[PDB]
Amino acid sequence: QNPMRDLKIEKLVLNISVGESGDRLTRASKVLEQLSGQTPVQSKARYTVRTFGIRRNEKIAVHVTVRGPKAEEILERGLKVKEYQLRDRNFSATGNFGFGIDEHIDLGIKYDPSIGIFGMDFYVVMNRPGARVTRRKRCKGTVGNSHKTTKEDTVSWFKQKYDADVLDK
Amino acid sequence: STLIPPPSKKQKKEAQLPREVAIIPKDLPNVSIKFQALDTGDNALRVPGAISEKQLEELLNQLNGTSVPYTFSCTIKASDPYSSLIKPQITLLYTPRAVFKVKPVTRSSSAIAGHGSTILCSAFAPHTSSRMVTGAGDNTARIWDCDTQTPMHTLKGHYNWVLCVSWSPDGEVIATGSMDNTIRLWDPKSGQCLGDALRGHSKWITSLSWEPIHLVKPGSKPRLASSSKDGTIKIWDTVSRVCQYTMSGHTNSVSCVKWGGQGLLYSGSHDRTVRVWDINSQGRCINILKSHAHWVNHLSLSTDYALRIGAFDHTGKKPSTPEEAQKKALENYEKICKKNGNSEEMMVTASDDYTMFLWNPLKSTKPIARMTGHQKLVNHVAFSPDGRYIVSASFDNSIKLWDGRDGKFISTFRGHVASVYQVAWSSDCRLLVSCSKDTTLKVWDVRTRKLSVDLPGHKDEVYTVDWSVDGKRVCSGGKDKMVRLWTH
Amino acid sequence: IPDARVQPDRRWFGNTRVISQDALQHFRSALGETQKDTYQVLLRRNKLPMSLLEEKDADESPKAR
Amino acid sequence: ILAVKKNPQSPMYTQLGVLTKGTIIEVNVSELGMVTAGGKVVWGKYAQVTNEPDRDGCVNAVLLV
Amino acid sequence: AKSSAYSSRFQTPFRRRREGKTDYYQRKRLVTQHKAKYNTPKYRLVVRFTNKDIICQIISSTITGDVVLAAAYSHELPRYGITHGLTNWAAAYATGLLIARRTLQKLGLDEEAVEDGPRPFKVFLDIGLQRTTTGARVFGALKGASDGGLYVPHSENRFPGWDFETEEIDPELLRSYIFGGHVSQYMEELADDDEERFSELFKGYLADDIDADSLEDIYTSAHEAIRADPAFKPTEKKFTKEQYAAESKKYRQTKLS
Amino acid sequence: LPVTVEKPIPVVYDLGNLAAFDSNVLDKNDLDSSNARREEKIKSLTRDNVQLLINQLLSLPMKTTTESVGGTGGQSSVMTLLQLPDPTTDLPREKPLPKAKAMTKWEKFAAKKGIKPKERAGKMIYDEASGEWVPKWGYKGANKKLDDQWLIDPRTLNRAERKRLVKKNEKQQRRNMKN
Amino acid sequence: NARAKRALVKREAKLVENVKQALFIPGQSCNKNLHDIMVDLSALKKPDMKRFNRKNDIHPFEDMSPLEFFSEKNDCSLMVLMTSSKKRKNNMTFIRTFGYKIYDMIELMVADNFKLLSDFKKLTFTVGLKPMFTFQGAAFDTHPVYKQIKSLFLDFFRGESTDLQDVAGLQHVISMTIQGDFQDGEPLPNVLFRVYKLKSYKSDQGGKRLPRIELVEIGPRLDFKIGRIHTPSPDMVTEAHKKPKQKKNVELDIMGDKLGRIH
RNA sequence: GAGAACAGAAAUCUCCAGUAGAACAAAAGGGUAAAAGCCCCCUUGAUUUUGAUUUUCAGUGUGAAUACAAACCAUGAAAGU
RNA sequence: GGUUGCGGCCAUAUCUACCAGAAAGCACCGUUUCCCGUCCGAUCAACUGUAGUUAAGCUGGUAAGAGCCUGACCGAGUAGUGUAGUGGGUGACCAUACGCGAAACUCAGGUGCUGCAAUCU
Repeated sequence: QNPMRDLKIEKLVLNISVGESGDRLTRASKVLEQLSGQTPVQSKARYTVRTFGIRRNEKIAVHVTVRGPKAEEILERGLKVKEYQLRDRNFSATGNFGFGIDEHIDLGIKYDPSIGIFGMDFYVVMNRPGARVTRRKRCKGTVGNSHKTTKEDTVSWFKQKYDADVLDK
Repeated sequence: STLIPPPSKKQKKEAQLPREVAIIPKDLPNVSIKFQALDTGDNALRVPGAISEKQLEELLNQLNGTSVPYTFSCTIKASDPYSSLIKPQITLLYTPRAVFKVKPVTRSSSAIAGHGSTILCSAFAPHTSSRMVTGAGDNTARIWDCDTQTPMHTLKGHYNWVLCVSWSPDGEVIATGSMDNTIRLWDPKSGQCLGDALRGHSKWITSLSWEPIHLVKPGSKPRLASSSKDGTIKIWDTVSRVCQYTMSGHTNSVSCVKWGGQGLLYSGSHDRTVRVWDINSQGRCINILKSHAHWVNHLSLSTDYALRIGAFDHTGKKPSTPEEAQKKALENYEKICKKNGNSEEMMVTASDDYTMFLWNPLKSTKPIARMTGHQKLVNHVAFSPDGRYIVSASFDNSIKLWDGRDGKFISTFRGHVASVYQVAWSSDCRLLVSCSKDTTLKVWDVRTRKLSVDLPGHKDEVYTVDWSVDGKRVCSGGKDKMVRLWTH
Repeated sequence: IPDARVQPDRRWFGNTRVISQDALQHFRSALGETQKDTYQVLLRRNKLPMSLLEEKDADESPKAR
Repeated sequence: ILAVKKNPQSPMYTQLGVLTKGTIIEVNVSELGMVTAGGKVVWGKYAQVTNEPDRDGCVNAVLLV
Repeated sequence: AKSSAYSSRFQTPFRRRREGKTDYYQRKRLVTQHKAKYNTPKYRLVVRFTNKDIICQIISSTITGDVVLAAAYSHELPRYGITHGLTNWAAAYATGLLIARRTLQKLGLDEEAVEDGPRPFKVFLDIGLQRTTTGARVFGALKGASDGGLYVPHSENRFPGWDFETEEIDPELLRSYIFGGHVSQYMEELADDDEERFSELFKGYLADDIDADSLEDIYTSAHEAIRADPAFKPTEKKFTKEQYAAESKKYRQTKLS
Repeated sequence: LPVTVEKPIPVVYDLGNLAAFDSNVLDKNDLDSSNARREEKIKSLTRDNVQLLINQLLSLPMKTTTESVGGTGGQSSVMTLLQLPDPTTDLPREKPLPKAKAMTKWEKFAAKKGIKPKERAGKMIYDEASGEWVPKWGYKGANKKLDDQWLIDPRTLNRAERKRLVKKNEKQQRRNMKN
Repeated sequence: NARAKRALVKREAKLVENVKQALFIPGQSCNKNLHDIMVDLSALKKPDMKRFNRKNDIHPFEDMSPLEFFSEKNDCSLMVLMTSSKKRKNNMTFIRTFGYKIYDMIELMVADNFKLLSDFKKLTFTVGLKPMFTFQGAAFDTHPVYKQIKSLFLDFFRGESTDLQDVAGLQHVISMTIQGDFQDGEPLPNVLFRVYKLKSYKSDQGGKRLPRIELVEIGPRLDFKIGRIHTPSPDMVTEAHKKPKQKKNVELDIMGDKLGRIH
């Protein structure tokens, strides 16, 4: 028994990481804006890395956070790329999961010749109602053990909701 | 900022000694005290036991068999009420002072941004102090929810500035005289105009006055007297909206008009002459008062505050019936008129002759007294609500205080650094408030003849000040375009 | 011939001398209470706004214009 | 006049306190009745001398408000 | 699991900081620091908002704890004709008015420092942890306390209708918020927009048959009732303290040998 | 209700610290832990001392102001504040007086040569070329002109000379507190 | 960052010195009741206090250096030491530093009959408030140990010095009396520290001006058995009372005129 | 640690633990930790006026430096800083 | 005796895992027109108290749990250190008495008390 709780989706975050910082980043911000319907937020380089010539505070990646019915809709578009199968190691120990794809067109964009074949990462976070007790300012607390989302729980939620195509649990 | 000189070394050496110890009276000395009243005259031979102030009051309540307080000073030995040790036989003059106590006003609540241009006039409602109207140069008046300090209704309808406001002394109608040569009656509850404007004078309206409620027959509404620069004052029937009959004869403009409680109007003018009318004899100019030697700016009656609020008091308690309203107004008006022993009320007026005359036109036609001292023109005068005191707002920065019965000089209130425009009394006759050409309001302790609190906060000069009848709010307005409400 | 310029400074549009209201009552009351002893001499005068302090009293007003 | 604040030609003249064109002087504004927020009254304020008093007789200054 | 020294090496925060209830740096500023060495006691109007209620209570900070001098809660407002909407901005104003008039009454300023006589009551708004947003109901309680005659310092900025690009308040939007103008407008264009959404969201007003345009009336009469009688009435004791304890003790778990 | 309470030896006061020092005769047999009327005795005695203290204290000179509530850092018009004297009792300071700061060789130079210390006119000086007031130093000071002026590099030469004069100033000052 | 530059300035010497912060140090032998008195007395001092929360191996009459180090690192001058032993039960050693070297020890042991805050009732009161002192017993003016303890407690609890005082804040008195008068050679009566809250009732003897005041006991009923004492060196005492140093026939007349009397 | 096209041990995104294995200019006591760290918003200053310390030849009153104070000034809803 | 708001002491209060929670309260929770803020009504702000739920927070209880705490004459006035003497020895050093003066070990106990206000089968 469960008092109407379920593994509801908080938010999925769409990362576009780039080895560099040029006009490709503005292109990626444009494609993320067009896809998610929100203005993305660029990410500053954490620390310098000479492998790809990363320099601190330079903009590596754009990402957007999206919630609610829009999140459901865009994740539904995304698994169509996966055809409702995804390997098990995607599923976190904390219940979360995500996946990646090398393209934009298949999940619903026209080619738009300036927008070439550029990549994208999904990652979806899922926690039961009552997650606010971690985020709220006053009387911040921790979510209880019987409430915390686990790997198996997201497995079952994925099974009953979309399809049953986890590969190798 | 320049400072008080610091104490010297000997000053600090003496400030550490056991000092200024209150005399902690010993129980032995006892000297006689004789009782005579300042209000009208002398009343016996008594020897009280160096007693405290309160049981002088109980001694009077026992003497006349009432058990209203009293004051107990004289010779204004230290004129002070140990309460009768060396501070005051003892020649004990007394008088009835006031029933309640108004808390001095200290904090600008906030500024309200309703009016689009300079505020020119403001009156508090007589029944309550949650209501207030201010007329400004934006052609409009506004009703202020001055307990929530927020605008209620914008009162539009004048084609030019609004120059004078008055709340009907039964608390029923608001009138707004204007730079249009037209006055308008307003619904204080709805914000809608009471029909058409009162097309009247040929020049701008300068003043407004209503009938004291103790004179109106029960069941009818008070009339309204309006003056203007054309030198004529009209009297309107506020329900039939007709100029019931005009009233003319001033060669120059009319600065102010008051509707007394003896049926006699009074009308100051720039022709150096205030003339008394009689409303009963169809407004015939029954008398002329001519002693002033330049423009006569203002007028105040000994009963004027009561005339303004006759149907109410500081409690704001509503009148049960209009006949009861009239009865209450009548017992209010005689409370400050017969108190001298007869229904004899006085009138003071201030002119640019730099001076003030005291009049008692009901019996005389020549001044009671010479009130000089000011170095520039006197802009405003108002008696204390009990009629025992007079204060003059004068340009030359100053305010002076006079004995309200014989016009004798008492003191001066210095502290303003620009010309003082208006002065509003507290309803308990203990506190003033003044507005100046400088930005500041100030309140004054009449008992100690000294400033109580300076009240800055206006960006620019302040033209209006009013003290609500329950003594809990005041208001201001001026070139700053914004209404300040101040409270304890 | 010098280069006589005056810079745009905020200091020149600010107040330089203010007098408290309480200091005004203090000095206004102290002016009357002072007495001069013939053996006291003035070494140095306080810089005071006497225009706000030397307000005497008067029994007669100026005649009108 | 209360003080000479800045003669634009040179600080030697300011020390000498000469009044020429453009010198910033401090004046006793207690007559004007300026009151600052907070209730203090301004009685000293700067003014720039706008004429050449040597060839006019008088010192004409404009107030730095 | 955590290492034995890691629990030992750790120093524990204060009890009302473990549970996120006090910002005791702000509490330090509010209680311990003074602008003047003049040893004036300083009171502290604290306003708190629960999911259902509003707590306004002036608090003197004392050597052995905080002592409440007066207190007023939103759930008292049914006494004054506001039977619903107990958390909204107008309710915050009403509660501030109530606590203001209540402490003004019980302190002797309505209806031992011998040196002067009467003296206005200055308090300081303690908000605690909720953010200082313009529009916040905590400043509604501020406005209510100030308009009630509680002489708490504040500024124009955080009242609703104060504009950033302009420099002043807009008193019309404010007066809307004192009298529930925003809720009246919402319920108007909600019954105009979607009937089901209006009905599910305002079925208290529909049951009580309170109309949108009557919110002005109920808040005005509420203010007048508050100003006439702010004195606190302890509700009623259906059961004595012993009885409540006896009923409460029997759903307890008790310590064992 | 009595307030005028006396005792044979007078009480001295230190109103600066709000203290009253009593010097009358106390008996051991009234105070020791055998006596269960101990606390009442002490409370009464200190009540008497407080009563005289407050009697003197309220009878102090006291100042009252006319400033509004929304003033700056002072008392409001309504409240009348006792004006306390300096503390009569002498108490040990916390730290020695800060006089330990010495006198430098530039000052001896400026006292031998007829040097007058400069006036503090301000940071801004008139840049006659560009018609602006540019500060002498600091944020885009008029000494950081040659660093980006558009005419080995002479700019680095100025920067090195200037930086080593800064080093010299610090070098000279750090030998002055060895004096 | 120049936050530190402000801290060094706030620490370093000033003409009009700050309020003297107190440090409450628990020694190795800090039993629970001593921590209770420390909480209560430190509360009576706050906001000018710091409480250290670990055991400290400090013996203030054998190695005085650690106290000097703590008076340096914490700007606090006044200090307190929690100690107990079979020789000295419930002992508080009250330190005073001048500069940062030691100006005073004193050794006050708490008799077992003490009472805390929690043993009493409480009224309205405000923390961080200036207390008024009473010192009974003639020996405070004269006897060296009692002069030392009087200056100790004044300097400890006087808080911030002020010249204008709000009558509302006169809310509690600190009362300190010697156990009884004595002669030379009898052993040093222990001192009685009591804290009382003021209550003023009207009394129409002197009028409205001066009320009748009666007291209510709140808080630390303490009895202090005097022990070992460190007296400052006479050079340090004569140099620790230096006035900051900030005229004949010349008087600052009222209204600020320098006047010379000519004679 | 567990995860997410590139993608590795170090690129970015996510959750969980963090309890200072963060940066407090750092001696070094304390962990200040809803900050003293990071980001954002607003914004000056070598202001003004008087007294203790200095110098004459202009000490003109602090004229000028200087000590201190007070008026301000900045910010904040406010306590305050 | 629950519960809330503000606190004092700031681990007897912490973290780790289970169970229980009547009523009220808290809370999660429902909705974005308005004030308001975000990449995102997640946080923040507002609105309803209405559509729901005690699952979580929170509070209790349990634990051969990890820590943490208290008292003791528990070491013990000892170890240690400070002061006199034909006390001494090649020496490091140690007798004898007398002021300060420990900790580990040991025994036993514990695992939140408490101030002001409001409200509760």
